[PDB]
Amino acid sequence: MRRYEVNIVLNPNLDQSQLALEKEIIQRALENYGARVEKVEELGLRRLAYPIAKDPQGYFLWYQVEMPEDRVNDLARELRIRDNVRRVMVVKSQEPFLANA
Amino acid sequence: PITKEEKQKVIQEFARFPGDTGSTEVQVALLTLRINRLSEHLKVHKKDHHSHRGLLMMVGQRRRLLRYLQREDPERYRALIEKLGIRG
Amino acid sequence: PSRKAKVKATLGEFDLRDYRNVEVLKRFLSETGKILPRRRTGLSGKEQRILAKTIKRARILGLLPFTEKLVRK
Amino acid sequence: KRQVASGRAYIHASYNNTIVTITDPDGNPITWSSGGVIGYKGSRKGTPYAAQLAALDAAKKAMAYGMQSVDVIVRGTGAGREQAIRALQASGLQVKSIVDDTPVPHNGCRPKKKFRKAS
RNA sequence: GUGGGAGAGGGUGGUGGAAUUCCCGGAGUAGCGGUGAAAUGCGCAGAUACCGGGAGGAACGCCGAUGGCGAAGGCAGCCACCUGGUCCACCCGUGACGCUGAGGCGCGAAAGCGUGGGGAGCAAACCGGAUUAGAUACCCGGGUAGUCCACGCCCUAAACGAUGCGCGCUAGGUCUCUGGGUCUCCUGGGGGCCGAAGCUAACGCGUUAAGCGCGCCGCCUGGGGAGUACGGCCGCAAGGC
RNA sequence: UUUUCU
Ligand SMILES: [Mg+2]
Ligand SMILES: [Mg+2]
Ligand SMILES: [Mg+2]
Ligand SMILES: [Mg+2]
Ligand SMILES: [Mg+2]
Ligand SMILES: [Mg+2]
Ligand SMILES: [Mg+2]
Ligand SMILES: [Mg+2]
Ligand SMILES: [Mg+2]
Ligand SMILES: [Mg+2]
Ligand SMILES: [Mg+2]
Ligand SMILES: [Mg+2]
Ligand SMILES: [Mg+2]
Repeated sequence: MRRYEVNIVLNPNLDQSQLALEKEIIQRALENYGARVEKVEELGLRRLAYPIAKDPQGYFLWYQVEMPEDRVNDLARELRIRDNVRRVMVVKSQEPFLANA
Repeated sequence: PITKEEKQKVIQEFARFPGDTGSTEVQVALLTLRINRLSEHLKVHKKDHHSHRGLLMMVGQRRRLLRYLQREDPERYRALIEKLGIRG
Repeated sequence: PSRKAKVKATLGEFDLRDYRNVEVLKRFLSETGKILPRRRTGLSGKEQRILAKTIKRARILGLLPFTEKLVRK
Repeated sequence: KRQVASGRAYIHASYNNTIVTITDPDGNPITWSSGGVIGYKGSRKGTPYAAQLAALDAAKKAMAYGMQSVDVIVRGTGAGREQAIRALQASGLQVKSIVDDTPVPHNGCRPKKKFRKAS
């Protein structure tokens, strides 16, 4: 397998119920696709550089998983399905390239 | 891709003796491996012509190695093929 | 004369590969969502090539503008 | 008639005319003018003067609506662009800000022969 | 072989934003557009300019280089997967296993062809306006094939470095891309420039040779007739050899 | 704008 970084941005107008709901479908999603969460970050609402789905804000996530490469694509096929999930970018982990360090 | 595992598995698998990394048998084994992964990858992707040139070179290099092998030890030859699956 | 102060100097160490460090990335854009040339970034062939890629990702994650309106004038 | 007080001043400058559309804080056009709206008919239309007049005019009609403050949005390069701007700066309107917002493709449609060849 | 590295190399899927066009809604009104001037054209069934929403096609701005990758054709939004080549380090393994290559096989820009699909923008032909002594043109308004996708053909080119491939040998200087080291220098791979010797009709070339040498392939033998005629092979055709 | 021949 390999180390991936799953970024997800969803509807910033979700109530604690709705918000915790999508995070559930996400969790099952990752699961049903052999994605083992190594660690997670949740910055929450952030100011977008430009509207995304008419909305001027976004609720960001960040699940660093470890799963089968042969399914990363399929994993996102699913994640993008959620109507509130308006952005899914799965990136291969990469050693940070310092600079002016 | 061929992982370090899968690879060295083959290396030892064909090595002439402890520590044999590049003998005709090993080399031919490794090439055969790649040729198969690649030949496979091209069953799908009939249009990846660039990789196909890779395959063409790989096959050639194998042909040469064997040609030499048979020339030298015709027995090790018959052995290698059979063991592998070449000439087919 | 592209000699004010390369965005590099005016900045501590950082991971050019970080597609979320907006606060830092923002620095490499102009008065528009445009990526500064090297005379500006003060980066280097290899670095700049990364910066760019990174910047694009941020762009997509609605974290960095693709373009901005020019003021003054 | 509605009385808008403050609004936007879109300047569509170009190598062929220049046209001004004053608008409300929501973008809905109040009044507009242009080289043609004024006397001018053809070539003369794109001159920087035909722009000054079109600007002041568009501005006047804007005053009558109650306009006093405006935000300028320049679009396109063309004679009469920076003129239109000065025409406005004057007038009975106050120019709050100036912004260049000309549209530029991130390379999408093939231009007609007239404009091909570059890069 | 082990351990590193850079890359618009390739194939599949997905996906992002800017712009054009069209559509719907708003607000607004008399022109817009176009040129050397104009006119055709579009607009009061309300165009242009401005805001909001939708659809669709095609191409990816900055980064971008005097840069990189590939055998060539040629390749640049972003993501994942699949996949070729290549450089460096260690000196670990095989032990001359090498070079070239008639024929064959494959690849091969654009246009072009067949089947199906798609079609925003552009636009041979074509339909108009204008310019002109004329204008089967250059300029302007429209516009079909096509440009796009898939599958199958075609195989050409200023397919150019107008420079076949491989190896060895022959001052340096300077810039640059990528790797290593005891890293203001040294060492390797690549891209440029100036130049030793030398070569060249000259222009110029000059460790990225067009220098000095060996191996193998391809090709030339005054111009026109003519890349024609004939024959053959190939192609659906155009037409190619 | 265009703008032949000798
Ligand atoms: Mg590789
Ligand atoms: Mg040894
Ligand atoms: Mg020995
Ligand atoms: Mg074509
Ligand atoms: Mg066709
Ligand atoms: Mg047209
Ligand atoms: Mg035309
Ligand atoms: Mg072709
Ligand atoms: Mg060099
Ligand atoms: Mg000399
Ligand atoms: Mg020289
Ligand atoms: Mg003769
Ligand atoms: Mg026939």
